[PDB]
This record gives sequence, C-alpha cells and structure tokens, in this order.
Amino acid sequence: VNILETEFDLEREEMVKTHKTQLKELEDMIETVKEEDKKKTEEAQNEFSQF
Amino acid sequence: NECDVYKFICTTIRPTKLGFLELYDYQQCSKYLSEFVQYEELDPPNEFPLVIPSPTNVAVWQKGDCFDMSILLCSLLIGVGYDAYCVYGKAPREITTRNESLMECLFLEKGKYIEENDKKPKQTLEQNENALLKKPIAHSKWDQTQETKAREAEEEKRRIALTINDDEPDELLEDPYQGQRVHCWVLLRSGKRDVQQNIFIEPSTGRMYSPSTCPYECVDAVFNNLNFWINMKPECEVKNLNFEEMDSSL
Amino acid sequence: KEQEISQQDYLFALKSEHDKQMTLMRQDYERQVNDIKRKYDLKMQNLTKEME
Amino acid sequence: VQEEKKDHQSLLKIQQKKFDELINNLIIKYEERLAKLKEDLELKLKVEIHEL
Amino acid sequence: GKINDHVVEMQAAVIQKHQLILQEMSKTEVSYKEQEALHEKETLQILKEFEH
Amino acid sequence: DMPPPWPPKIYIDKEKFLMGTPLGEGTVYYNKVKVDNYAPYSQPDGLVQKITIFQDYKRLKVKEYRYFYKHRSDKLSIRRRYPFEFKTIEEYEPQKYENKTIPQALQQWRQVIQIDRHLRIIKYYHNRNHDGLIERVEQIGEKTMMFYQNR
Repeated sequence: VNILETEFDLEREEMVKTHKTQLKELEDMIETVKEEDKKKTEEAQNEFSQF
Repeated sequence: NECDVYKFICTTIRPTKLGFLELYDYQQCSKYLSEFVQYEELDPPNEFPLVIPSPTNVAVWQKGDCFDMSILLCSLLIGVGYDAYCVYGKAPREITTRNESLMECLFLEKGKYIEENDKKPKQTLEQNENALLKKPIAHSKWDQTQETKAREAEEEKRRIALTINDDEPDELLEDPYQGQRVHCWVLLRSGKRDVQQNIFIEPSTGRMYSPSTCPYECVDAVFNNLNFWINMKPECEVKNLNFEEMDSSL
Repeated sequence: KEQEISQQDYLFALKSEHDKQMTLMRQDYERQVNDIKRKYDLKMQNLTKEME
Repeated sequence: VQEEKKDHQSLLKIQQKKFDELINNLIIKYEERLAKLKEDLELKLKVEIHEL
Repeated sequence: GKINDHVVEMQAAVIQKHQLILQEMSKTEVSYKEQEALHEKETLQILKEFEH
Repeated sequence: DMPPPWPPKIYIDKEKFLMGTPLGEGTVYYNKVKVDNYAPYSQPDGLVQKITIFQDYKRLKVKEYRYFYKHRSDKLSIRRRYPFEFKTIEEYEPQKYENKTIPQALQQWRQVIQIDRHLRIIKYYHNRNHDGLIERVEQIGEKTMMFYQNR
C-alpha cells in the first residue's frame, strides 16, 4: 500500500508541475490583443478629434 | 560511462522530446544539431570511446564523438513518434573529421539573385480556327547549326586562352583508420511518423545519406532503447543488409 | 505518461501556432481592407478636391 | 496529429476564401459609392449654380 | 396555349443559336484586335529602326 | 525485461539554444565556400549568416557576397553583392499600414540595385504609391527617369 501510494504521489507531483508550468507560461497573449485594440482606438480617436 | 561503472548500452538511450519546434523535425533537428555543435574528431576513429554518456550530458557538454549526438537524435526521433535506431560501424573519415571542403555545398544557391525581368505572362490568347499562325517558309537549320557551332568554338577558344585548369582543391588525405573506424549514425525505419523507408543520418554534419549510396563501411550491430540486434554477415554492404528483417530473419 | 504529456504539449503547440496563424492572417486581411479603404479615400478626396 | 493538421489547413483555406470574398464585395460597394458620390458632386454644383 | 408554348421553345432554341453566333462574332473582332496590334507593333519597331 | 532509460529526461536552455552555434560563431569550409554563422541581435549591424563564396577551394577569392540580416528596423533581410561589378542588390518586403512611427519615406524603397558610382535602379509597389511612380533608374550625369501608373 505504501509503495502503491508513493508512485502515485510522484505521478501527482509530475502532473501538478506540468499543469502549473503550462498555465503560467501560456497566458501572455490576450494582453497583447487588448493593447492593440486600445492603441488603434486611441490613434483613430486623436486625428478625428483633430478633424 | 563518466563514472566508469559498467552500463548496458540498450538502457543508455534516454529519449527526451522537449516542446521546442526546432527539434521536433528530424530534418530541421538534424540541421540545427549540425549547426549547433562543432564535431569532435574520434580518436581512435576505429574504436569505442572511453566513456559513453547519456543523451542529457550529451546535449549538456556541447562536444563529443558520433555516438553522443547520434543517440541524442535517435532518442528525439523515438520520442517524437518516428521510427529510429542507432547504427555504429565503419565509415569514411570525411564523415568523422567534418571535412567537406569538397562535398556539395547546398548553401551555394541561397542568396542567388534571379532576374524578375520583363518576361510578361504570355496572355491566354484564344486559338480560334479563324486566326491563323505565320506560314513556315524555306529556312535552313544547316546554316543555323553551323553558326551556333562557330559561336561555341569562339567562346571555347576564348575561355582556354583566358582560363587555366588550376581549379584544383587541396586533396583530402588518406585515413589510417579508414576501413576500421567506429562511427555511428541514426537510421530511420519506415512506418513510424510517416517514414518512407530506412534513411541514414549524419549527426556529425547533419547530412542525410541512403544505404544504397551511403558512405558507411560496415554494419555489425544496431541498437535502440529496447532491443539490440547483431549482424552475422557484415562483410557485405549496407545495401544488402535488410533493416526490417532484424528480428525474424536469420 | 511521458509520451502522453509530450503528445498533449505537441497538440497544444499545434493549437497555439494555429492561434498565431489565424491572428496574423486575419490582421493582415484587415490591414489589406484598410489599405484598400485608404487608397480609395485618397482617390475620392483628390478628385473631389480638384472638382471643388 | 495528421488529421487535425488537415482540418486546420482546411480552416485556413476556408478563411482565405471568406476574407477574399469580404474584400472583393467591399471593393465593389466602395466603387459603387465613389460613382454615386461623383454624381452627388455634379448635382451639388448644379444646385449651387442654379440657386445663385 | 399550345402554339404559344411551342413557339416559345422555338425562339428559345433560336436564341441559343444566336447567342453562340454573337460569341462567334465577338471573338472575330477580338482576334482581329490581337493580330492588328501585332501588325502595328512590328511596323512601329521597324519605323523606330528607320528613325534611328 | 529491458529496463527503460536509466537517467531522467534531457535538459536544454533557452538563450543557449537561441545562440545557435557552440561558441556563438560557427565557421566551416564548404566546397570552395566559407560559412560563418553568428547569433542575431549581437552584431551591431547584426549579420546572422555569411556564406563567403570563394572562387576556389582555397577560401581566398570571394565570388558572390551574401549578407543576411533579420530583426532590423529597416528590415534589410539580405544584401547581394557582386564583386566584379561591385553590384549591390536589395529588395524590400511589404510593411504594415498601422505603424505610425515609421515615416512614409521608409515606406517607399522596395528594391534598389546600384552599380558603380552612378547607376541605381530602384523599384516600387503597384498598390502602395501616391503620385504613380513605378520604377526609377538614376543614371549619374545623363538623365532622370520616372514611371507612372494609377494616375
């Protein structure tokens, strides 16, 4: 029982590390898209106010 | 291995498939490996190295013989989903020392400037039976080929008078270890990850060569991460040695 | 389980590169739409101007 | 992997078709509005001169 | 009713024939255009030679 | 039973992998060629690869200089150099509209091939010009030329 709990403890550790790492790394793009949207909006706004 | 404690080669393959794109592609991974490590020349090239390191230290230490990067590539291929084996034997020195100032330079084309001239697209003119072509008339190709021969002789004589045949490389010397060297490479067997057939890989230079024309000399045994196969009849060329009857065939 | 993890990672890398492909190509088609719009803007403005 | 790559390439081609058609229709309607605006300008000149 | 329907099929077939005839004719002018343009290009090249 | 690989899985790093060659620079002698690969973003001009085409196996006389650049501001991906003519050839990839920082003077040069001290033939886009200019061949001392379309 101890050994059978131990190897699954290690497997749980491994999957936890994997999922944490992908969750941490992947989230970097929605910020870029939102910033692009806001910046293009402001650029279109500035010269229209000028007009 | 580096600890000099006895190890089994069959268990020495550690396939590690990192998420990186560069090493996913067998062709691109081989190219990056060729352009990522200066090749360390085997000595003696005719024998087995003092230590056989695992793929981790192989990628860590950035230098080594054929086995190191070869095991690295084969392990990567196995992890990706291809069909990879490691084959070591006898190969020419040109493979080992990484001297190819005479081998074909595939890089000689890149950067080429091609005239995007005014050869316009010859419009899709309708070939109606009403509109006829230009009538052939009596013209002689006899004088035409005479003229072309005269011109070609002109430039041939000019190039001989203005050019010399000193287009001579520095010949690569004979290999004392040639015919008994121990060099290794990665063999792709057809079937896993859409492999057409068996293809031999040059991990030292990232060059691909085939059994029917490969420079490899001997095939004494092949190995993997799971099974080791021996070749009772290595006196023949790699072309006559079936790489798919490895288990069942005698 | 290592092969399972590697396949999951490869599948998500394929999905992520598809995300990047779609994002970039849609941005480029919208840039083309904008380029066409502005070229037409300039032609219309020019002609209307000398007509004015 | 192979079948999902096939589906993604099919999706890329479908999106190419969709956005090329979008661009073509948009160009057609813009040209239509350019011609209509030309006519708008001729009768604007007409009304201005006649009123004066 | 019967005369109308069958006569209508009559002019429909005649219309198919006349439409293909119109295509015949228009390709006639097209071919004349290409061959003529070839003639003027050759003549203009020779005339440029003589102007030199 | 055959035991799986004894050691844990391989490891590699990020910047080291980006660096490409073992010592940052990888030079080898091809058949009458000399290939040198350096890491981009490190060279002040930023050359990435240099396939020095030598007219022989000696690696002495250069045949066709092949500069390669990427990540630059100007986007000069490659430079073609002909030694005998000193001929310099470059071409420009398309650029985005939504880039306010880059002036249109930057959004004009598509291809430029200059030879000698006098000759420079430069070429532009069909659908990315204002006054209709198509291509201009600057000949020093004799004449100026300008092609127009969409005008």
